[PDB]
Amino acid sequence: VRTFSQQEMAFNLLGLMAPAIVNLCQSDPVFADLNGGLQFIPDLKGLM
Amino acid sequence: MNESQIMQETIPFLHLRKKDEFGNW
Repeated sequence: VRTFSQQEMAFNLLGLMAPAIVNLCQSDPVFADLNGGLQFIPDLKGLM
Repeated sequence: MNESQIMQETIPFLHLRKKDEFGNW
């Protein structure tokens, strides 16, 4: 699974800022799982 | 993981749910 550096996660965010996605929002709200796929680690609390 | 691709009677008016592995009711 992936964890991100700051610089990366900023890049990712600016992504939803891109003209492409912006127009999606203007018609319909956008969900953006920018989680490193950690959704699949159950009991993450416990793991760590 | 993707129910929408794979699949493209009755439920009671009062039920209890339980949690999916992916925290779903």
